[PDB]
Amino acid sequence: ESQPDPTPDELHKSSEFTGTMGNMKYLYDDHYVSATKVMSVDKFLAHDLIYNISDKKLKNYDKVKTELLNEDLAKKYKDEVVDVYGSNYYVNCYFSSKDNVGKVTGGKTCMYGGITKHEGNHFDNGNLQNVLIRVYENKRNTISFEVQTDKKSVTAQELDIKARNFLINKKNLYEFNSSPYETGYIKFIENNGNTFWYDMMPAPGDKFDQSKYLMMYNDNKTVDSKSVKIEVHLTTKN
Ligand SMILES: [Zn+2]
Repeated sequence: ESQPDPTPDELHKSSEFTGTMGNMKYLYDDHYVSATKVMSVDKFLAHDLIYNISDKKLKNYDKVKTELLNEDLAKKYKDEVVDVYGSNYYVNCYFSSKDNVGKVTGGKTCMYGGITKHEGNHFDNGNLQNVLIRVYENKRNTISFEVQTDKKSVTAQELDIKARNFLINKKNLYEFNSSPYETGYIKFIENNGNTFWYDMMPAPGDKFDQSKYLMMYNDNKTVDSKSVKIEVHLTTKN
């Protein structure tokens, strides 16, 4: 059911990552795909969905492929009108898409999960929900800040992205060469008592695989924005 807290020895240490921390920072520093009321237009593999989504800013892509945990999830959202929000990558992003006139199999950008039904998923009076993030540095709550979302059921991915974007800016969570923190995990606590956490640091070694890291979001896990509680736990060292 609930996921047990990290054992001391299982959390990734920034000390053991000899690659460039900027590759991790890239995924969260004002970086995300956002789309409203779209419907998939194609598939590549059985568990993914392809959408016609182009970025106004920079014009880096016109097609987005999102991979889900399995075929049932893909099937569930295939013909649904959804909203999209997630962290995209280009390295090792593959797909032969159903490209309209202007393009030919436009394999532009990739991501995982990040899908929520549009209909009935928004607050009345067009209000935004504020979600509080409490951050602990070396076991002490140093700061707390709020992120906002207009979705009632929001992906954990969306809140994680917003939380890290703020921390990168205010706490230098990730820098180009390294990070001022040794370990770090973001923990979600749901209203029914269920808990889960994501390790915020890259796996040991000299290489960082963006697609491998973001794959954790393929479960398309959603939480109730009005009741979730989020805690960021960081230890200093680096
Ligand atoms: Zn919507």
